[PDB]
Amino acid sequence: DNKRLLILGAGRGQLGLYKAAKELGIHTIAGTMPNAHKPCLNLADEISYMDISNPDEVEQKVKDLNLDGAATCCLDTGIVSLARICDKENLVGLNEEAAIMCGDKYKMKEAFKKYNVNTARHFVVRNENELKNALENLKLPVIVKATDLIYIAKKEEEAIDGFNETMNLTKRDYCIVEEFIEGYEFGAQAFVYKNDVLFVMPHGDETYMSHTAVPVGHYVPLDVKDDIIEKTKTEVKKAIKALGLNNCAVNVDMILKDNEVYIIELTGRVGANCLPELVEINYGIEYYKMIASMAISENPLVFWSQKSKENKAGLARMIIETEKSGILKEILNSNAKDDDIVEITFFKEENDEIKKFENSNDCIGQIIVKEETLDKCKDKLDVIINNINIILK
Repeated sequence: DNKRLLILGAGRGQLGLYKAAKELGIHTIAGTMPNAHKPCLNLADEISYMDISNPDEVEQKVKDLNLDGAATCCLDTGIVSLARICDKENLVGLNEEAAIMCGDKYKMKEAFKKYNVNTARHFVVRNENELKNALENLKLPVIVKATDLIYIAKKEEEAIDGFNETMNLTKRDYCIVEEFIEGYEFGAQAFVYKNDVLFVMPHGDETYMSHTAVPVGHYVPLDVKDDIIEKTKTEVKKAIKALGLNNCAVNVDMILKDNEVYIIELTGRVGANCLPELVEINYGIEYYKMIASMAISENPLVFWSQKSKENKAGLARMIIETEKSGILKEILNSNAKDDDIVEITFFKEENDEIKKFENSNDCIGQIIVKEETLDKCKDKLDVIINNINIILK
């Protein structure tokens, strides 16, 4: 090809886009900080040292990089900086006003009321009278929270008790009273090109509770009625347009309550934790190639037109340790070669520390499988893990 793509970020979770760009014949430039993932840097042709979370620094550093496009994936760290790169170097991608709107819940929820997108509605209250005014356009239960540094409220007596406790602790003169939506949490992937949403793919979200709920697995297909699947397609398409997202892969956090779905979060980049790999399994496509080709002002539809007519099930899980800590000797994988095993990769090596799982950086590795159904995936996955031995010495 002979085309230059700057990829913002070079962590272990971003080597798929570096690999795809190489397979396409693209000259990659790793936009990163001194210490990053070595296999990404060994895939990258160039390295440009930059803080990708600083849109102003980034804008300066790209003028002399001779780029054809720019891309980010699996993280929000450099999502605004990408948007500015595209707005100033006139490269294909999301625009900065859309990236800001996604990033700011007040601005996002303002667009969703205007464009009538299902979401947990909120009011920026300043007094006991504004609380009750806000409560007439809000369904209970509600959360009372501060913006600078939560109080769940089932009934009115817990709401004032919450507002008074919040306003004394916060440094601001205001509070946020927001609808508390409790229900089935899930996500979705989407892709927008020239203002046409190619798809909306709902997906399951497996999690591990320690401090917060850590994402530890994803799967397709989501076990819901087809009416929930179509309701998700509807709200995501509405949200994409409410916020003005375009020429980007999209990652969404949904919630299902009483046969109605709501958008919690929406970002103009692909999701992490093997979600691009589950898009690839589910449609039988090359989705990092669609991302990379779009970035460099080429047509992603070349790859979308080779999709399968069937939807295979996929399951991706992080390998974690929950009742053991130590220094690693070796990881024993006694599993046989199988085309239904998409990936088995380990992140730790001899003399690395195995930390009793608390956050995402404590993952030992990851497994990806595909099969006719999710029950066959899960059974296949249980056999894999049971043939994975982590030795501490």
